[PDB]
Amino acid sequence: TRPTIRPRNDVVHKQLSAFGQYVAEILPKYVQQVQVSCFNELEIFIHPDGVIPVLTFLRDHTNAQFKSLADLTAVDVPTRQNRFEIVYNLLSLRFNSRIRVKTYTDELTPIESSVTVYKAANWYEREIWDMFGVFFANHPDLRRILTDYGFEGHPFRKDFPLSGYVELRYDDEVKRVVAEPVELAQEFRKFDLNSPWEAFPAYRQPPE
Amino acid sequence: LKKTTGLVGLAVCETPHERLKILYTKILDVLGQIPKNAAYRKYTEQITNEKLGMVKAEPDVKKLEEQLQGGQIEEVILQAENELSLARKMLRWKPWEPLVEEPPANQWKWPI
Amino acid sequence: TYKFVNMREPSMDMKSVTDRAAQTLLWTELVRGLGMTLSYLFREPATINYPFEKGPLSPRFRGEHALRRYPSGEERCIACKLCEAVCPAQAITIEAEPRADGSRRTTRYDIDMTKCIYCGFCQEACPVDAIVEGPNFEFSTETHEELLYNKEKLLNNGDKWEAEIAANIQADYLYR
Amino acid sequence: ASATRVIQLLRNWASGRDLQAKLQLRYQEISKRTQPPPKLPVGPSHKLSNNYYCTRDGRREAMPPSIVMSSQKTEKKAVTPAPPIKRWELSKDQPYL
Amino acid sequence: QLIAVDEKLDITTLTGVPEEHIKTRKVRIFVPARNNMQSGVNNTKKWKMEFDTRERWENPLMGWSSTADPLSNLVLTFSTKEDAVAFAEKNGWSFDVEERKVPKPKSKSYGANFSWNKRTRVSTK
Amino acid sequence: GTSVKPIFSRDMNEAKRRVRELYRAWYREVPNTVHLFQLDISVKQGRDKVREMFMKNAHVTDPRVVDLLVIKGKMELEETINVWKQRTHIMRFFHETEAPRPTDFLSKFYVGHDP
Amino acid sequence: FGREDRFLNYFASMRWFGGVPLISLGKETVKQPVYIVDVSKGIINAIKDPDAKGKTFAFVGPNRYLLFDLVQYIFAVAYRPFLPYPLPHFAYRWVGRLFEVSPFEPWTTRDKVERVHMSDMTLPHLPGLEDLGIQATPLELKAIEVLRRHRTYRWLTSEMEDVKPAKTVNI
Amino acid sequence: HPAAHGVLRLVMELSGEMVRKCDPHIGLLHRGTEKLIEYKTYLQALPYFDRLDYVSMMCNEQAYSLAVEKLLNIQPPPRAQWIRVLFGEITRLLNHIMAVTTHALDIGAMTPFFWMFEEREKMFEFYERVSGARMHAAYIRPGGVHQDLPLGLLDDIYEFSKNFSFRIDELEEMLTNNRIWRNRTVDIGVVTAEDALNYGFSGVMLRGSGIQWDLRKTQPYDVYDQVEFDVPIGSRGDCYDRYLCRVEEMRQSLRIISQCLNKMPPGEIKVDDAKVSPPKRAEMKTSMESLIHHFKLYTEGYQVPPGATYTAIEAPKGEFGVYLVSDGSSRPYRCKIKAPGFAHLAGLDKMSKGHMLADVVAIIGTQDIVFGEVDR
Amino acid sequence: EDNKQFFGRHRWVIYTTEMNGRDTFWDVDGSMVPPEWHRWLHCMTDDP
Ligand SMILES: COC1=C(OC)C(=O)C(CC=C(C)C)=C(C)C1=O
Ligand code: SF4
Ligand code: SF4
Repeated sequence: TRPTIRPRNDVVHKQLSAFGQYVAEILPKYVQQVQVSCFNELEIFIHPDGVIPVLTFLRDHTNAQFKSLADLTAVDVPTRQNRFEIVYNLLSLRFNSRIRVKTYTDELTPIESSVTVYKAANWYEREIWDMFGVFFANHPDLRRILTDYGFEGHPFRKDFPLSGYVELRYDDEVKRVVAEPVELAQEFRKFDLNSPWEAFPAYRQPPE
Repeated sequence: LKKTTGLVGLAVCETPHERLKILYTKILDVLGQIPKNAAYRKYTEQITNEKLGMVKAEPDVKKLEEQLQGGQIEEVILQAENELSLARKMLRWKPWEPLVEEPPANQWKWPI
Repeated sequence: TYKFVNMREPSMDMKSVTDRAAQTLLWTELVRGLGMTLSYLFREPATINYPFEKGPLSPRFRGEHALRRYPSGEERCIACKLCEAVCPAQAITIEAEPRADGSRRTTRYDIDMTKCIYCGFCQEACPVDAIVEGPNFEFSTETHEELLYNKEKLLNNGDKWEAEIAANIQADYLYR
Repeated sequence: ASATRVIQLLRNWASGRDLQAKLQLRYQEISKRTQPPPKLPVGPSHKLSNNYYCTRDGRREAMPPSIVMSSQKTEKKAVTPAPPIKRWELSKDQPYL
Repeated sequence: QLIAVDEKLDITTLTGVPEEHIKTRKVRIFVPARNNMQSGVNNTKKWKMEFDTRERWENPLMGWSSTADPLSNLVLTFSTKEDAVAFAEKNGWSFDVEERKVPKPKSKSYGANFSWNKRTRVSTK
Repeated sequence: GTSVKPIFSRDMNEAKRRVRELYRAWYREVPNTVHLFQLDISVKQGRDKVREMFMKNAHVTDPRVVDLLVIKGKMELEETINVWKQRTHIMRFFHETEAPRPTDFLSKFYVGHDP
Repeated sequence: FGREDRFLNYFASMRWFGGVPLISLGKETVKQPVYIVDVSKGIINAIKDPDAKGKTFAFVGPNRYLLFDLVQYIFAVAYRPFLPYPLPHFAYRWVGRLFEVSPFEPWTTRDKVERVHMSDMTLPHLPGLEDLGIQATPLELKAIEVLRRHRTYRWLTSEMEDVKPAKTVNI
Repeated sequence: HPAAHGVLRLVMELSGEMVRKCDPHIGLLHRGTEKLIEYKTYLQALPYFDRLDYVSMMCNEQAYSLAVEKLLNIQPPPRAQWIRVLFGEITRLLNHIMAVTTHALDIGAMTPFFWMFEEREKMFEFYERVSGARMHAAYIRPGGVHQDLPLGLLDDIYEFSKNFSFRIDELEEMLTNNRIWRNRTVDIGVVTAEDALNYGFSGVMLRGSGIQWDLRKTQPYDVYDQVEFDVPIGSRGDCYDRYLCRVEEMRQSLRIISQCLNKMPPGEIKVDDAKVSPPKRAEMKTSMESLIHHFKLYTEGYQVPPGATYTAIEAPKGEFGVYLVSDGSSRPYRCKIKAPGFAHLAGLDKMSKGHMLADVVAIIGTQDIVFGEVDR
Repeated sequence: EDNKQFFGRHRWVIYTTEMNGRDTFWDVDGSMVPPEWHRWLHCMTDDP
C-alpha cells in the first residue's frame, strides 16, 4: 500500500467539503448538488439559470475570490435528454484553491454568456458554439473560431463522424480548391477493445 | 508613505482606514435590506464586522495588513468594493429562495 | 521566494550623471555590443561538413523500419498483430495464414510511412524483436508511392541493415 | 581551441571575458560513445513472499466521489476553500537584479 | 417567459449532415450479443446504435480496404432503449429495435450427477 | 405547455419576419459579392442560389430551429461581407466538380449497391 | 476555346500591335467554337458509350458567328479598343511567313492565317455533342473566364452580364 | 508572414500605421486532436501531447501523465519524478531560448538566435540519447518514464550546464542594455494586474504585472517541493519586464538543474504494477503473468476508473491543463486541453490599443504563442 | 579521424569516385555509407 499507491490528503478533503456546504447554503436557488472527489477536487452542480449569479458570487465574494477562469468546455452525452454538459474550471489565487462548476443544456436552449463575469470566456464560448452547437445569449461576437469557413456541422458531437463528410482537393479545370464527399483509400479500422469481465467493483451499477 | 504597491494599475491609497470604514459601512447598509435568515447576509455581516473591528483597532497600516491577512491593503480596499458590488447584485437576484426546477432523473449520473 | 528584475534606482551624483551623459553622447553600450559580435567573429564556427561529416546519434535512435530474422534465416515475425494493435497512427496492415509447413507467418505486412509518427511503439510491443526502427534516416523519395512499404521491402531493409541493427540492439537491450 | 594566443587576447578583450575557459564547442570532456553494460535494480514488488496484489492495488482503492448536499435528499462560522496564502519572502540569494 | 411550442423535435437541418445520409440510412438499436468465446457478460449491459453496412472495395494500390460512406464506424451508447429511440427520432434516422435477450434462470443440482434412477447420472468426472 | 424557452422569437410570425430580413440582406449583398470575389456567375445565378438555399429548409415549423437557422445565415453573411471567405468557399455552393448522381431505380441498380 | 486556348487568346494578343488585321474585314468567315470542357466530357462519354464504337462525331458550339462580330465581342469583353482594318490575303500571307522563322513557338503561321479565315463546315449527317448527353456551353457564358486576364486594372472587376452578347448568324 | 509565428491570419484595421483593431483568425492548424484522442487508448493518445506545444514536449507529457496517474490512483517512483523534473527544466530552457531569440528576430536582432540554437541542438542530443527522438521523445509516461538514463548522460548534462550561463550572459550583453532594444520594448503592451487576472492570463503574463503566482511554488506536483529557486517578478507589465523575467527564469532553471543533477536517487523508473506499466522484456519472455500483462497492455491497454480531473502544471508558456474524463474503459471519454496561448492571444486586441505595426509585431512575440496548442 | 577537432568534426568519410554503377566524383550522398561504417561514423559506437 505504501510504495505504488498515491497518498490521500484528508485535511484538504475536509476543507473542500466545508466550502461546498458553505456555497450550497448561500445559493440554494441554483445549487442542485455538491461533490468532492477522492483525489481532492470539488464540483458544484447548478441549474442553467444560475450561471451568472453563481459565477459572480464565486468571483466577488471575500471568502471565494476565484478571479481566474482556468477553462470552459463542453461534454456531449447523447443518452441524456439534456445533451450537453458545460464545465467551468476556476482558480483562486487568494486561497490557493480550485473549483469546478457544472450545468447542462440541449440543442435548442441557449446558455447565458459569462463574458461580463470573465473576459477570458469570450473565446471559450466561441469554441463551444463551433464544436458543439451550443448557443450563448448576449455574446459580444459569436461566430466560428476553429473550423473552416462555411463548415457545416459540429465535429465534437458523438454522432459526427471522425473523418467528416467532405474533403478538399485542387481541381485544375476550375483552377481552385474544391470540396467533395469523403472517399478513403483505407477505411479507419474500428477496434473492439473492452473486456467482457468487469474491472472495478466499486462502480458497479444496480441491475435495474 | 509607501510607493509602488507592486501591482500594475493599482495606485497607492492615502488615508486607507477612512476608505475601509466607508466601504464596510456601505456594505453593512446594503446587507441590512436582505432577509435576516438568508445565509449570505449573516455570513457577509460576520466577516465584514470582523474586518471593520480589526480596522478600527490598528492605526499602523503594516500591522493592519498582517492582521487582515488580505494582501496589501490596497487590494483589501478593492475586495471591499467588489463585495459591495456583489451585495447589490445579490439583493437584486435573491438567490436565497428555494431551488427552481430539479434536474432530470439521470442528468448527473456517471458513468453514462 | 521571489526577486525583482527591474526595481533599481540610479545614482544622482555628479560623477554618475556625467557617466550617463557620456553613455548617451558617445554610445558606449552600442560599442560593447559591437565588441561582442567582433569577439564571435574570431571563434571557430560550429558547422560540420555534411555529408562528409555526420551529426551524432545514439543506439536508441528511431529510423526507417525493418523486419528481422533468426540466425537460421527463419523470420522472427509470428503475426501476433500486437504492433498493429498498438500503432497510434494505424499505419500497419497485416494478414496471415498457416504456411505450407504449418508455421504461423504473415502474407501481408504493410507500413504506410506517410502515416507513421515514428514513435517506436511497435518495436516495444513486439515480443520477438521482429519489427524494429533501424538507424537509417536518409531515405527521401521522389514519389509518394515509394513510401508505402510492403513485406518484401521491409525484409530487404532488414537484410540490408542487420549488421548495424544487431549491434544497436546489443547496446540497449539491458535498458529494456 | 586551436586559436593563436593573439587571437585569444583579441577575443577576450572584445567580449570582456575569458572565452577559452568556457568554449561552446565541446572538445573531449564528454562521455565515451561506448559504455559498459548497465545492471538495473528490480523495484519494490519483487519480493517472493508477502506480496499479494490485493494489498498493493491502487486502482481498486478508487471510489466514486463523496456527495455533500444533494438537493433531492446557530454558530455557523464563515468558511474559505483553504487557509489564506502566505506572503512570499524576498530572495535571500539575490533580491534585486 | 415561455413560448410553449407544440411541434415534434427535429434538429436535422442544424446538424449539417447531407441529405443522403439521413433518408437512406437505417440504424439498429440493440444490446450486443455476448461473444460466444468468453463467459464474461460485461459487454451486454448497454444499448448500441449502428448504421447499415455499405460497400467496401479493394484499393488498386496496396490492396487496402476502401470505403465511401462516412458513418461506417459510428457507434453510440445509451442507457436505455427509449433514449436511443429518442436520439434516432430527433436526428431523423429510421430505425429497427431488437428487444433485449436475457439468459433464463436455470436449476443446477450437483447431486443430480449421481442419481439412482434418472438419466442425469454422469459416467465420468 | 411543454415548458420551453425561446432564443429570439415567441412564435412563427416573428421568426418569419427575421427570415425576411435575412433574405433582404443576402439579396442586397449578392451583386457586391459577384464584384468583389470576381465570380464568373451572374447576379441572377447568385440570387437563385440564395433562394434555393432558403427553400432547402422551408419545411421547418419550430421557431427555435428557424431562429438558429437565421443566426447561422447571419454568420455566413458576415463571413461573406468581410471577405473572410475566399472564392473557393463561395463557389462550393454550386458543386461544379461533382458529377450528377442519378435518382431513378434503374441507374442506381446499374452503378452499384447503394439504395 | 478555353483558358489555355490558342483561339480566344490568339485574338487578344493582336491588340499590342494596334489594329486587328482581318482578311475581307472578317465579313465572309463563320465560326462555331466549342468549349473545352464540353469536348473533354464528350470524349469521356464516348469511352463509356457502347454504341459509339465505329462512329464519327462533330463537336461544335451552339452558335455560329461572323469573324468580325466574334473579334468585336472578344475585344469588348477584354475592354480593349477595337481597330479592325482589312488586309489582303497575299499581304497577310507574307506577314505569316515572316513570323514562321521563329525557332520557338511562332506567333502566327501561314497555315494559322489560312485556318483562321476559313468558314466552319456544316455536317448535319454526323452525330454531335447532344447525342452523348452533353448540352454545349455558349461562348457568352465562359468568355469572361478566359478574357479577364487580358483586361487592365481599371476593368478587372467588371461582371459577366455587362458586355452585351454578339449577333449570331444562325439559320 | 515571417512574424506570424506559424499559421495566423491576423486581420488588422489600420489608420496610417496605427492599429485600430486586431482580429486574430485561428484554426489554420486545427487538426481535431481531441476527437482523435477519443478514438485511442491512454497509451496511444500520449504522442499527441508532444505535438500540441512542439517547443515544450516533455512538459506536456508530464501534465498528461499526472492527470492519468491521478485518475489511476497510483504513484510514480522517486527516480522517475527526479528525471521528470530534470527534463522539465531542460525543456523550459529550450522553450525560453526559442521565445527570446525569435522575439529578438521579429524585432530585428538575428545573431542571438544563431548563438542560442546551438545550445538547443545540444539539448536535442540529450533528448535523443534518452529516448531516440530529438523532439517528440514520448519518454514521460503516466507510470513514470519509458527507459532509464544511459550510463553517461548525467556527465554530459553537467558539462552543458556548467557553461550555459556564459551564453545567457552574451545574449544579455547583446540585448538588455541596448537603447534600441529598450526603445522597442519598454512601455509596449502594458497590461494591468487585474486585467491580466480577468482575461485568463498565466505564467509570465501574470508575473510581469507584479502578480506573485507560480504553480511550481504554490501547487507543486512531482518533487518541486524539494528544490529551491526564485520567481522573477516584474513591475511595469510591459514587454521589457517579461523579457527580463524569461532570462531570469532560464537562470533559475539552471539552478534547479544543478540541484536535480546532485540529488538523483537510484531505483526503478516506472511503477512496479504490471497492470499499468509494461514489464521488462526478459520477464515478458520468461514468466507467464508478465507475458499476459504485456499482451493486454499493448493490445487493449489498462482500464482507468471512472471520473473527471483537471490537472495543471507550470508549463514554460504558462498554465497547461487537461480536463480528462474517464468512463471506466481503456479509452478516454473526453479530453479537453487547456493551452495558455489561447487566452494570451484572445487578449491581443486589448494589448495593442494605441500602438503601431512594429509594436504589434513585438506584442505577438512577448505572448510566446505556439499555434499547435492554440488550435489543437 | 582527428580527435583534436571538436565533437562532430573529429570523424569524416571521403566518398569513393565509383559505386555500383554511377560516377560519384561529384554526386555523393550519405546513403553511400555501408551499415557498419554508418554505425561508426554517426558516433553510435567508439569501435570501428
Ligand atoms: C515556434 O513558433 C513558430 C514560429 O515562430 C518562431 C514560426 O515562425 C513558424 C513557421 C515559420 C518559419 C518559416 C519556421 C512556426 C511553424 C512556429 O511554430
Ligand atoms: S513507430 Fe509508432 S506510428 Fe510508426 S509504425 Fe511503429 S507504432 Fe506505428
Ligand atoms: S512484427 Fe512483432 S508484434 Fe508485429 S505481428 Fe509480427 S511478431 Fe507480432
